[PDB]
Amino acid sequence: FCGKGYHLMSFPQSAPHGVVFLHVTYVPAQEKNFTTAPAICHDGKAHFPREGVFVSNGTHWFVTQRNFYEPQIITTDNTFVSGNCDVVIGIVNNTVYDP
Amino acid sequence: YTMSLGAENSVAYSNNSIAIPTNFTISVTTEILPVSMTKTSVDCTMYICG
Amino acid sequence: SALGKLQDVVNQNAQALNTLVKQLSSNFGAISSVLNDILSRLDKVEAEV
Amino acid sequence: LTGTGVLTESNKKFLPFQQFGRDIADTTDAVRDPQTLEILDITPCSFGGV
Amino acid sequence: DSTECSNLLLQYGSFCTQLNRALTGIAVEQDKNTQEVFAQVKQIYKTPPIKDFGGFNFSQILPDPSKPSKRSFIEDLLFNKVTKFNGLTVLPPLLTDEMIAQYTSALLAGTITSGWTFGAGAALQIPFAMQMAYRFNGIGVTQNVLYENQKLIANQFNSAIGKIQDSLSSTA
Ligand SMILES: *[C@@H]1O[C@H](CO)[C@@H](O[C@@H]2O[C@H](CO)[C@@H](O[C@@H]3O[C@H](CO)[C@@H](O)[C@H](O)[C@@H]3O)[C@H](O)[C@H]2NC(C)=O)[C@H](O)[C@H]1NC(C)=O
Ligand SMILES: *[C@@H]1O[C@H](CO)[C@@H](O[C@@H]2O[C@H](CO)[C@@H](O)[C@H](O)[C@H]2NC(C)=O)[C@H](O)[C@H]1NC(C)=O
Ligand SMILES: *[C@@H]1O[C@H](CO)[C@@H](O[C@@H]2O[C@H](CO)[C@@H](O)[C@H](O)[C@H]2NC(C)=O)[C@H](O)[C@H]1NC(C)=O
Ligand SMILES: *[C@@H]1O[C@H](CO)[C@@H](O[C@@H]2O[C@H](CO)[C@@H](O)[C@H](O)[C@H]2NC(C)=O)[C@H](O)[C@H]1NC(C)=O
Ligand SMILES: *[C@@H]1O[C@H](CO)[C@@H](O[C@@H]2O[C@H](CO)[C@@H](O)[C@H](O)[C@H]2NC(C)=O)[C@H](O)[C@H]1NC(C)=O
Ligand SMILES: *[C@@H]1O[C@H](CO)[C@@H](O[C@@H]2O[C@H](CO)[C@@H](O)[C@H](O)[C@H]2NC(C)=O)[C@H](O)[C@H]1NC(C)=O
Ligand SMILES: *[C@@H]1O[C@H](CO)[C@@H](O)[C@H](O)[C@H]1NC(C)=O
Repeated sequence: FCGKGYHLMSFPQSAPHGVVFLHVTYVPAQEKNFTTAPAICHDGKAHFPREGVFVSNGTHWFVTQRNFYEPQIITTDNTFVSGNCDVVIGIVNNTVYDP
Repeated sequence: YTMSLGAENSVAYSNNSIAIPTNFTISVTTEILPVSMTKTSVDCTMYICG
Repeated sequence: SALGKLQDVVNQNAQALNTLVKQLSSNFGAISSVLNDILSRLDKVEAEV
Repeated sequence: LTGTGVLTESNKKFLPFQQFGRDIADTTDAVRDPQTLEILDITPCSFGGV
Repeated sequence: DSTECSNLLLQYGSFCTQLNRALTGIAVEQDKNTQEVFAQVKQIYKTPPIKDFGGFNFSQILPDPSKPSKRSFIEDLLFNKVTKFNGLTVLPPLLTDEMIAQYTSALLAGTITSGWTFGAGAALQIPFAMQMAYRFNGIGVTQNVLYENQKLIANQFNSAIGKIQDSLSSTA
């Protein structure tokens, strides 16, 4: 609607018998492949991300936002506990750091 | 020639793969939309019986 | 070609008036196009039509 | 020719065989005096809405 | 097929010209509307040969190479329900049915393989389960409701698609 991409802001401009909008959009350019998982099993319970998604660079698992790459350690402040680890499809094993 | 609808991109989709961007480009795009037109008050009488 | 959406509107508004003024000088089955040339050429009954 | 308008001194240099000039949409806007061979435009008289 | 009629009509000005121009403008407008409605992506995305979408069954809305027209079952059901000498000419559309079907298939493949990232930029691959988790987080429901009831939601979606097909094939 406000241009192609994630609209940040727009600036109006006058035109003869019309109006011109300068839409400022946020478009991602460089992406990379990552191995993801729906949740994490630490002590029998499942850990789902609050605001983000689990990614793996081959050996370690991190939690990062959906629109930018910012890996962080999987802590209790980032993931919440819900249910057990016997019903989630594709769940994996990884340690959850406790502060 | 028969027009092509663009390139053919096959997204590498699987149950354990995700593409998260590592950078971004702030782009500004223009858009022109008409608002009004020139007024024209044609005299209904002088046009036919000047 | 950036302001083509406005240029087209301006061109259409100009062409409408151009076509109107050009059709003003038509005959529409009459003996002439000029009003006075038909008024001051025949009688009243033959010019009313 | 015939019509109603306000004349004025013109700057359009006609040709030795041209008598009356017309602008776009086929409207008489300039005529030549047959006696003094001068060019003078014929603009329509003032009209509008009250 | 008359000569004197044309000489009599030439005295009415340029009505035929403006009518033909209006009809041509209408045709160009219809073409532009179709292009703006369907042609919205720059790359024709193709679904992968594997259908591991987390239990969701999209075979009833994806094209089938077995039939000549590259259209799906619902598209075939929709196309099977819609039914000169004086100047009446019908101009063919620019984008044929095959190109519209290819655009629809590209949109569907992009939606099922990249969520909504293919509209704002490049198509970022993502499992369909995590896409549905993002949808649930958008509608205000925690993703654990989806991750713990994925089979039920998949079965409900399949049953809904089947009911839609039955309704499109039964009534008009
Ligand atoms: C994300 O994308 C932006 C834009 O493409 C990247 O910024 C660019 O970074 C390169 C690398 O430093 C810059 O090149 C440099 O140019 C200077 C001359 O200005 C030259 O002396 C250096 O040797 C080098 O070649 C480039 O100018 C810069 N572009 C802009 C517009 O600032 C950015 O690095 C990317 N981020 C990541 C993490 O890759
Ligand atoms: C995945 O990311 C982890 C975290 O950065 C990497 O582990 C680091 O690797 C560097 C490179 O040798 C070491 O210097 C660090 O000490 C490591 N840190 C930890 C906490 O182990 C790991 O190498 C990455 N793996 C790949 C394949 O890229
Ligand atoms: C993700 O998809 C792949 C591909 O279908 C799955 O790999 C299959 O796993 C089964 C059971 O382990 C094997 O019988 C198949 O031979 C595998 N196929 C291939 C091509 O390797 C994988 O199990 C899926 N993972 C999840 C979590 O759903
Ligand atoms: C994650 O860890 C659990 C527990 O350590 C693993 O569950 C074990 O699986 C093996 C093989 O199926 C069984 O023999 C054990 O009895 C299980 N232990 C428990 C406590 O249930 C689970 O397999 C691990 N997941 C992965 C992907 O490695
Ligand atoms: C028509 O007659 C008038 C005079 O009755 C001519 O005007 C004169 O033209 C000469 C030659 O250019 C000038 O020297 C005089 O000064 C003009 N007199 C006036 C009063 O204007 C006019 O040229 C004649 N036109 C034609 C076509 O013969
Ligand atoms: C999606 O639904 C269709 C329709 O039910 C499934 O097609 C059926 O597949 C089974 C097993 O091969 C056949 O016995 C049926 O005859 C098929 N029915 C029709 C109408 O074609 C299809 O298998 C489903 N998709 C998946 C991945 O299971
Ligand atoms: C991810 O892997 C696929 C298949 O190997 C490849 O086509 C794609 O380019 C990769 N992604 C990136 C960002 O390179």
